Amino acid sequence: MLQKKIEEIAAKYKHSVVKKCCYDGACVNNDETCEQRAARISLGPRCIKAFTECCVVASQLRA
Repeated sequence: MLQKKIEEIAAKYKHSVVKKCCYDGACVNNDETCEQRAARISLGPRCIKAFTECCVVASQLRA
């Protein structure tokens, strides 16, 4: 559309993994430790790490 929406769109595609793998990683789960949950991941390290970091961090902020 107009020159910001442009970037607005193309951003959507940058670091897509980190972006996502992080979100799930943060999203609450008190039935499982991060470790357990990250074991179930199938998208390899980047996602894995991503996911983890965010989880652990978030949780701790939940403290």
